[PDB]
Amino acid sequence: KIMLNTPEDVQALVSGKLALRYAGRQTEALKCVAQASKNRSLADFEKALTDYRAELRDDPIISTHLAKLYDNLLEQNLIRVIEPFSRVQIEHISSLIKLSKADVERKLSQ
Amino acid sequence: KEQNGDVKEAASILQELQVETYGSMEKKERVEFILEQMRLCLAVKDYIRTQIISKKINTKFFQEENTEKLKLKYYNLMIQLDQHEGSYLSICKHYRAIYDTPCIQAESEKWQQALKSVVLYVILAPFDNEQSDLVHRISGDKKLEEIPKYKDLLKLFTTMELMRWSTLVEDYGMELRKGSLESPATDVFGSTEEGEKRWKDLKNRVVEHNIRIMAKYYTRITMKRMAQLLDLSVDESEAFLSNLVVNKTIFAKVDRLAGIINFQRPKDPNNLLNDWSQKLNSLMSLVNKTTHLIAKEEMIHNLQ
Repeated sequence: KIMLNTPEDVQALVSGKLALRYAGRQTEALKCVAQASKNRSLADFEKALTDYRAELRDDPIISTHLAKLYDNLLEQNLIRVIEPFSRVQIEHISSLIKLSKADVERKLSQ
Repeated sequence: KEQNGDVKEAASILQELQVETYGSMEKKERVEFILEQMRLCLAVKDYIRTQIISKKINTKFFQEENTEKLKLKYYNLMIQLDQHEGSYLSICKHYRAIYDTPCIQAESEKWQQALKSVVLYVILAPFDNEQSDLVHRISGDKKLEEIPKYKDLLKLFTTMELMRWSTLVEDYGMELRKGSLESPATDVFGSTEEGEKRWKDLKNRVVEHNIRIMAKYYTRITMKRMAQLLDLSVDESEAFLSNLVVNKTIFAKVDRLAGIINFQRPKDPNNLLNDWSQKLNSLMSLVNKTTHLIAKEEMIHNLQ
């Protein structure tokens, strides 16, 4: 349901009292995933990949789907900030996202 | 229950109101009972309940078969909370309808409220179409030129010379000071934050609008120089560019090397663009060359 990009229903299904007794350390990571998605934030999603990789290390094969969600929000970032810019500094435009130019250069050039 | 302090029954009365407004035909009592919708809603302050109710409020109502003389006071009581809960476009269609409020009542205080708010909605008119034609809906009033802010309307009209807003500082300041006309400027600054949002949004709106005016011209005012003439930082000019990328600056040229921008100089297809320029230039030279040729050839006939 977050792969169809509705974090409000994620808030709704952590808001219903039936499945809320089954909340735990698993779904807090999902609340940070949905939180970074509803923020449209990228480094915060990397913090969800940082603190919760100890429940995202036991994450299934759908980690690739989560990574494609991350990279797709990265794609929307790239087609957001580059799109007005004919020619721009790489650190002026990565200073927005405060990330290194290495992986960004690899994904862009890819 | 209003003086009881118990506004828990607001959901009860407004939930029963939907039932008590559908299923019958009431012209008179329905307008009297529609004030209950926003009556307790100031105590409730619920945006989603306002979304439930101007929606079911103004569904079918224009003017006729409905007087209490005090209709228009309730019209003022309708979309004021939609300016509270919405932002700026909500009064664009609202204060454009208070022009008959002088026609109904004494016009002396309509200078102060009606002819004050007669300019703000076309300030907040969107830049695409409604700004262009809706300024003629206020143009033509002889009471328009009697306003001192008429010249501020004309400064917002078109072809804006990049002007200093410190000149607007004394205009808005004495526009707060004088009670001769447009007295609710202190009501514009009525809420602690809202008038500040109108003000930063106002300076913002004109400082984007004039960029859209000089953006018509290809004359290249070279925005690093412009940020120096504006006496403002280039970082909030990057914020201005964040308002431009959502304001669709998407056809433009920026520089990694310089900071000078270009709003033109596309890829320029010669089968499209220089095609088009060569077409209308050549053809207009030919046929404009054609007309006064034979016309002056008829003018020399009369000298004989």
